[PDB]
Amino acid sequence: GIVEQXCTSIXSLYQLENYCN
Amino acid sequence: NQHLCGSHLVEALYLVCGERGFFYTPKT
Repeated sequence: GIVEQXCTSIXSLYQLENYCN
Repeated sequence: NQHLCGSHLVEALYLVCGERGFFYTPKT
């Protein structure tokens, strides 16, 4: 999930915004 | 460049998602 995408790998602001409600 | 981990991740979600909150996986 997000730990893989943002912490282990690199995530952009665009990907982070995909988690917003 | 940098990885987003720990408290930094949760705080970034506060700003990016604002008062709406967030999910553990994308809603689409």
